[PDB]
Amino acid sequence: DIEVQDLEEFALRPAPQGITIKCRITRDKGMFPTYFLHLDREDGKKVFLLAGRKRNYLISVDPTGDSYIGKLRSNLMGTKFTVYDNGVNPQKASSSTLESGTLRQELAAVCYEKGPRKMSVIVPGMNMVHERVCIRPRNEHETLLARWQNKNTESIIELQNKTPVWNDDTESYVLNFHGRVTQASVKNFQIIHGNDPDYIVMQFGRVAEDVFTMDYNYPLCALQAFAIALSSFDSKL
Ligand SMILES: O=C(CO)COP(=O)(O)OC1[C@H](O)[C@H](O)[C@@H](OP(=O)(O)O)[C@H](OP(=O)(O)O)[C@H]1O
Repeated sequence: DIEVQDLEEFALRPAPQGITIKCRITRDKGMFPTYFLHLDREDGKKVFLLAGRKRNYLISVDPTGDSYIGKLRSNLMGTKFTVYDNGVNPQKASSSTLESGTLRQELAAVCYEKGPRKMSVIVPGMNMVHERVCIRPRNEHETLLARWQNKNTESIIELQNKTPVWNDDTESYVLNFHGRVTQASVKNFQIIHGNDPDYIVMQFGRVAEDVFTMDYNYPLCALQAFAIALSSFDSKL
């Protein structure tokens, strides 16, 4: 019965050891769609966790604008995404902030590149106590996408979508969601680490017109996973 008291603290809290946090994203109720993330208690009740809405998507723990704990930035193309916390943008930072207290953190970055298409998820590395090693870029070469491209693999973690395999009976590339043949698309995917395709860090799939299921494990927290999933709504595909 994973505890959820402080919504902001929960949002930023990495998934525990051998525990999978299972959630459900529900879409809505010009003006942009509002996605709601709820914890799927295994006893039957839902616990609100986060609300995300395009305006860049602002992710907040307050459903009832511009107050947020997370922010999702996309490129013009919809192929490069970066998730920030609610800290100070280094470009607008004052001398006092820059070298005395601190700037905005980068919680995640996503890149949607014959075979099945690739999806790259870059997150902050974890320390020896298994807690995110805060990445607060003071410039362009310190971001998650820049480190990823420059191969500064030290404090980061390179994840990717699990490769779906062609199924002869379905005549479609498929993924296996808990044993069930699932049609691979930008709406149904799993995030793993190349070196270990058996460990599902994140599993996202649609279960209705406006309903999807999202499960996540270590090192991810609800804010990263939720933001990764929103990037799939906003992507080129
Ligand atoms: O520094 C402040 C933190 O206290 C706010 O950051 P700052 O980036 O300087 O000021 C903002 C810029 O116009 C930025 O381009 C926006 O999105 P982008 O970050 O995706 O490029 C950001 O949107 P918002 O983060 O509120 O959704 C704005 O607030």
